[PDB]
Amino acid sequence: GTVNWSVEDIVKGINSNNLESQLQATQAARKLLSREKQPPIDNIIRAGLIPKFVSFLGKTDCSPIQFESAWALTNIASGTSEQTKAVVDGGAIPAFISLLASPHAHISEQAVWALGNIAGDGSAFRDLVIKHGAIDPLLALLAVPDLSTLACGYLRNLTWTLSNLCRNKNPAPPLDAVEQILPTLVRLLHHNDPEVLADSCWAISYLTDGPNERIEMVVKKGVVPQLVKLLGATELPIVTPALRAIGNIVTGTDEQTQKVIDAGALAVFPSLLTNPKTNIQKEATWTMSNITAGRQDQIQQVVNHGLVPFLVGVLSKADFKTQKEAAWAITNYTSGGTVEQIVYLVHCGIIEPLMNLLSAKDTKIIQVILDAISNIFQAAEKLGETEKLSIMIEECGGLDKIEALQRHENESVYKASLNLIEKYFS
Amino acid sequence: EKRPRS
Amino acid sequence: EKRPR
Repeated sequence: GTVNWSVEDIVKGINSNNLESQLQATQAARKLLSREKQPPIDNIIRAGLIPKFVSFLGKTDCSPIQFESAWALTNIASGTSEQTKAVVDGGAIPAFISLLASPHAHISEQAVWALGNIAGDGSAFRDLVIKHGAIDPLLALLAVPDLSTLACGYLRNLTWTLSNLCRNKNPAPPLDAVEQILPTLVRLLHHNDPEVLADSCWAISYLTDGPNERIEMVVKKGVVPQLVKLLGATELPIVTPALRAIGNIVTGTDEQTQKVIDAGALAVFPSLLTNPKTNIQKEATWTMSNITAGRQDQIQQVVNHGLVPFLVGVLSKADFKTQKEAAWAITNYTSGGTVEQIVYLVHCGIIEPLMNLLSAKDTKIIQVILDAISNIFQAAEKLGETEKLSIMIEECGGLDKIEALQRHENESVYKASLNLIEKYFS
Repeated sequence: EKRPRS
Repeated sequence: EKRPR
């Protein structure tokens, strides 16, 4: 009899001051807010029901109305920022944190879920949830010798909520909160559930999306080898955040990049750079570009792993945004590499797919490619073989492209293209 | 990311 | 140089 109530009826029951009438109206609200097609969230809000739901969270004597109001508030909080804000403005945050200590597992889980929605709205609500003290009782729910004894859905909700506490920037989460959470994240990163693993990887990807000090906090916990293992998973929902995390780490120092290499990550990149999912290829190529921006011994490990032909591959055919990251990978390679490494790059066939991308109507990739050509010619000057490279570029139609580019519109495109022709084709 | 419970 | 995301 709690199916398809009007908002007016729900208000009538909740205002009745009959606890059981209130419980049935709250359950009716929960079923309303649980429907797929446009749940009347805003009408529930405007009816003034949120403070009453929040008050019901504290009725320890009537656990069913705690659960129903928690569920109703969870679904309101899952909406827009204004809808989440209505939940927070009703005082729900400390009331949900108190519910984390509920002896009923289905009620504390609902509190975990609700706080995940609130924290996931943005850094302000994330930090407000942290200021109200949510981290200690959340982590206490995971203080068991073996995570496998916890209910699967329960563990998945805790992991997801912890990942939202790690999420968002400007500002990033408080350093103290990250250090408090990280040891539990590391443990969840070794759990056997694919959804726990995915959300753990997402959390790590958030924490590594920042300056080197943030990256260092994660790398020092020793998780890179486990991230690399998850890089090789068959589940795309795991590979995607694992790769994002690895890519974030290699934006840091050369020493942090070396940990990724030392863990064996380059051996997975043959598959990643030919992955059928466009986003994986783009992220993997972007990651490669930040590795080819490292030291020469790191460029050398890219060579040793046979990854240069795979870079030639993505430059030759891929989604355009992937080809753009490949261009960056080549320019970084040629800027920091030895002469021998640059020679090997030409021997693997980089010139023709480089020239073909000068037809692209993207002015930045043109500058990137022109830079790489300059870098390759500079290595050819040290060998006295600029002529043979000029013939190569002409034979594949590149010279026609480069001098079409002297009539280009954007400044350093035409300056660089004249400098090439004046110096090597004249 | 936010998640409603259906 | 390195390019953050």
